[PDB]
Amino acid sequence: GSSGSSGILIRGLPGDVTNQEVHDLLSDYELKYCFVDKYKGTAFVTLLNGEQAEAAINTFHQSRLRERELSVQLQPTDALLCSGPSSG
Repeated sequence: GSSGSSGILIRGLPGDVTNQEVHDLLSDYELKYCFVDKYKGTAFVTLLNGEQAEAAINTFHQSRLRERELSVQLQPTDALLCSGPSSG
């Protein structure tokens, strides 16, 4: 199969970041799950397939909002921080 995932991660959100903001941003694809966490300042969204996720991340990535740099990347492996070798 492909090497990726649908889940996404957005870092660096505005003080007025609301669910409506994320919904409108991805109002072109199928939003199976919508999550917005102002506390930390990030937003997690789960799309249907990986194609829609890549397109959203590609555009959302290296993007800017209100004179600010936005960081976006594919969701981690169960949001589990681990330290170790990759391979070999």
